Amino acid sequence: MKKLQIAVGIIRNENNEIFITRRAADAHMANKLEFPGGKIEMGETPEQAVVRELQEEVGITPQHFSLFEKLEYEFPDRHITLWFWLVERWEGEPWGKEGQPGEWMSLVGLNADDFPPANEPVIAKLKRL
Ligand SMILES: Nc1nc2c([nH]c(=O)n2[C@H]2C[C@H](O)[C@@H](COP(=O)(O)O)O2)c(=O)[nH]1
Ligand SMILES: OC[C@H]1O[C@@](CO)(O[C@H]2O[C@H](CO)[C@@H](O)[C@H](O)[C@H]2O)[C@@H](O)[C@@H]1O
Ligand SMILES: [Mn+2]
Ligand code: NA
Repeated sequence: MKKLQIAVGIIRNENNEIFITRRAADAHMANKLEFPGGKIEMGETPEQAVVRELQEEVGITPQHFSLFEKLEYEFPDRHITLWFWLVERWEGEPWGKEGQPGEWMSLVGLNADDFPPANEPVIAKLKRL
């Protein structure tokens, strides 16, 4: 079974809102809300991966970020390890740089059902902040 290491950024502004994108209709976890992120490539670290992925997907460079959660999830056809980085400082303004929907969402209003099931404990822990 496919095994993947995924790095994602929880992009939180000063108003307790998170920058959330929506996955394509033909992707794994299609139409789900998501933290921007992607696969950690050979020869790059989890910290380098979250920087690169956020630069590619939403056009910001995260800085002074921290590991919020690391967890593993077994999907029906793949196993992934998710590295959830809390990003509270960055250069740039996040946008749909890859043409994907993106918008700021209040932390209190997040609905874990809208995200891949792997995100359930992370969304709960975020609302604990
Ligand atoms: N980018 C991103 N991927 C996620 C999240 N939660 C989650 O289970 N995934 C899974 C979906 C995909 O199988 C994989 C991400 O790979 P791509 O972003 O390259 O599609 O990780 C998330 O919050 N953000
Ligand atoms: O692993 C993140 C963790 O490390 C600290 C230092 O203790 O931050 C360092 O690592 C981050 C990821 O590369 C950098 O963004 C940061 O600048 C660097 O100091 C903690 O702040 C953080 O919890
Ligand atoms: Mn991605
Ligand atoms: Na990507």
